[PDB]
Amino acid sequence: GEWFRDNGKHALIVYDDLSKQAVAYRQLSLLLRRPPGREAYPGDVFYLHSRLLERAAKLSEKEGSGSLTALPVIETQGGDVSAYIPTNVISITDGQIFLEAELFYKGIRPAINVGLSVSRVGSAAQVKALKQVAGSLKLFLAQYREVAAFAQFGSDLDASTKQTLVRGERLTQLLKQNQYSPLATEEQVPLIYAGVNGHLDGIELSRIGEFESSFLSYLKSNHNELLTEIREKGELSKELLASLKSATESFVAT
Amino acid sequence: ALKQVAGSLKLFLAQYREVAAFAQSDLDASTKQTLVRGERLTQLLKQNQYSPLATEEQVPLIYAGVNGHLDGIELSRIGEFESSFLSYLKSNHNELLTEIREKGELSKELLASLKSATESFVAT
Amino acid sequence: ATLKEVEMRLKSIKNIEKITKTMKIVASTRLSKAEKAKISAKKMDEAEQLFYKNAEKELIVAITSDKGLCGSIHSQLAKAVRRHLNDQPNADIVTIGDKIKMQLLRTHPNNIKLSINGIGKDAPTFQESALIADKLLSVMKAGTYPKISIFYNDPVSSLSFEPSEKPIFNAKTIEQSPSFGKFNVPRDLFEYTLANQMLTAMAQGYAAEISARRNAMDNASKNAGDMINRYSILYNRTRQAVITNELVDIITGASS
Amino acid sequence: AEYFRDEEGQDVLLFIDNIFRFTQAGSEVSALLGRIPSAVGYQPTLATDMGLLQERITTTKKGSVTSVQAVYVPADDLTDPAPATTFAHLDATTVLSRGISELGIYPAVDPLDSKSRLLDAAVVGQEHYDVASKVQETLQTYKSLQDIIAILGMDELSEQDKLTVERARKIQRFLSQPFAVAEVFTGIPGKLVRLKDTVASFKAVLEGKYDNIPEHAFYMVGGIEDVVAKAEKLAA
Repeated sequence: GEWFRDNGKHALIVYDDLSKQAVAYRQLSLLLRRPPGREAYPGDVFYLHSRLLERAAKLSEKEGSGSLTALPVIETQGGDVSAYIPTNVISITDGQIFLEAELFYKGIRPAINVGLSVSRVGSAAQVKALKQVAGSLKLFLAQYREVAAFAQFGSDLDASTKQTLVRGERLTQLLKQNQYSPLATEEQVPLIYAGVNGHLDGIELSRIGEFESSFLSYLKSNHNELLTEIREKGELSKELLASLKSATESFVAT
Repeated sequence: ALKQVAGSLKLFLAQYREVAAFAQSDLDASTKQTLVRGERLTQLLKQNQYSPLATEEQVPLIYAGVNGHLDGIELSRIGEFESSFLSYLKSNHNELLTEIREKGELSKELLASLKSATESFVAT
Repeated sequence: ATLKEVEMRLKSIKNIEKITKTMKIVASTRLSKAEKAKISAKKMDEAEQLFYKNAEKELIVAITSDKGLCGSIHSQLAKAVRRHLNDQPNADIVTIGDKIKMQLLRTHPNNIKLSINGIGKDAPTFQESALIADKLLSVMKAGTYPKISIFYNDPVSSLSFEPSEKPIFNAKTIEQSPSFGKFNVPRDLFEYTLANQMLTAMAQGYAAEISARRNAMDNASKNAGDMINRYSILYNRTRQAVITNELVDIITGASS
Repeated sequence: AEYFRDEEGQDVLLFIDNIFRFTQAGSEVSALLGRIPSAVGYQPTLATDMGLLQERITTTKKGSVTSVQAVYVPADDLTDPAPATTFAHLDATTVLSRGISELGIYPAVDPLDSKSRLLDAAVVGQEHYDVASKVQETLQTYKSLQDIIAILGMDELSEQDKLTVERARKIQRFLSQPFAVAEVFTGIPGKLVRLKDTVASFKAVLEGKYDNIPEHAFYMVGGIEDVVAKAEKLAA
């Protein structure tokens, strides 16, 4: 991948997965009778994964503007992030996408735990239009994760608290996605816009999957220029926001 | 001298330790008295750094706390009381403090005199 | 279970215990006013009793709590009342409170003909009760009913309650009784005493609801403790096991 | 099995019971061979020892091999490096659980830890995938409400959650099945159920058709027809 990086091209390298590499290096180190460390891993496994991962970089315009992006995979045993290798890799990396089985079996697939998942580069890496519309999404999901736990306790609640459930459940439902079916940001922006601004509050929670299926087909067929602008420019002007709101309310009328 | 009063102090502090945890729904009169006692005494348990107190001075304070006298004071002023009380004892009751030092026991005469002094100051 | 999952479940249980403690505190706060109101309404019923004792189709009235977490008393009493009234299961039911509406399913659930809401948001009182009862009389002709059954929880104990129900009846129930010689006054009675009995049942139900909640939420908080204890025992046993394995690891590290 | 695959040109079944014992023996001889132990005391060569064996069992263009491997789980610890390493190789894994056999459920397979790469709408069809997803979602909801139920009891759940818990319990019992081999010690005649019948039965249960039937009727019956017949017998 560093050839692409160093020749001004862009590369994405996935390691699937670094835990098995650490196991292999532990085998080598112990058969060489080097001193064991924690969990019988040798002393320099952190040096290993660090000198592996630090090779991901974005080079300056003088150096050719090339870049290499790393997505190391790590398999935790029973969610124990306190283990040696998970700790080392979590320390080294610039962020994490955290996958949980309880979410998977609740039907939330691709099962990303939005609470634990953190990107340390943050919004600087995000496309401008999705940065705009998705501003409040993190706040609403953060509120939902608490208020849902409160609600399952069986306590009655005020309408202001109930609204947090109303939008949180439908946003959690909205982020579901089928395997091998990635969405263009052109297509993602309208969905997040509709979900965040409360347009979905009138939809039965179980039918949200239909909306996300049909709404885009509407936009592609009746508002194609809006999608074309969102794709080409990558940012939402006031006029594009107004048009997107108009189309969203026109469709939601059903 | 210190034992005589601290043995009683233990009982009130244990009772408060129970009652406050229970109450944390109006309090029964005895429990209200227990809460008043417990927090008024807690204001004596608090102490400033590098400010040790002699036994001659600990005994009268614990005496005023145990016999319920300082229950007549708002807790937020007990500290201002505690010091001034001692100063009053230095001026009007020096004999009591000197006897506490020399004999180390609250003899009936000294105990009653201390009660009188505490009443006098609390009224003052 | 794995240590991580044990920690997760233990935290969930502890949070539930905290929430139930807060609701217990709220119930204990309401308890004094609830009991005083129930006693006052029971005493105040004597004015109508002084005449009703001497004078001596179907309908359904439900007066229960507006929300759950009232122990089993609130819903179970209304369900038992519906089961007992199932001698005329098709009676038109006027329902107050979500728990009473659910317990109405013990009789025919389709009998509903009137509804009320918001009972749990405030202490029992005649101020809005009178307007609600006037709307009920307009919509259901309650003033001429031969027997309309209104059921409410009876706070039989400091922390226990039992189901109870009483029949509201038209003016003819008093005007036609042969004993009336001991005394449209009868219709004025069928209005005023009807409302008074409704208020007394409402106050009794509120007192029973608050007492049952104060008992049952505390029971829930106490029950949380046993499972928390056993899970803590399991958690510490797992900690011992992992500590033993760590010791084994460092011993094998030192020996070679 | 490899000779049957490569040179007889045949489809092959290769049952192995129990492949954990291979790793266990490797561990038993490990220390005497002078190797420094790893982890909880396994040989360093664990991963490659499993690899050189497992990658031979594979299907190839010359022939098809179907391999069923029984895997021991020491001290019921699925995080132990032996089964944890074994998971990476299998295509379909079913996790038998003590906590479920403790309920009298047999075969006691855990429905929320068994997984297969074939459970895919492109392979099994949309109906099968939807039924399985709803079954697992209901069971997971019940598992998430276990502690709240233990604290407050069923009387305090929402109507939707109460219905979900009841349907989850019926589904959980309906997953049990009496094997013929078990007739010796279960005392219940064996049953065998079509895949089509399984999908249709669980779809019908999830649709709420049979929700009036008692839970006890779903236990160890077979298909939904047996559920109805046992409901009749229990009612009589």
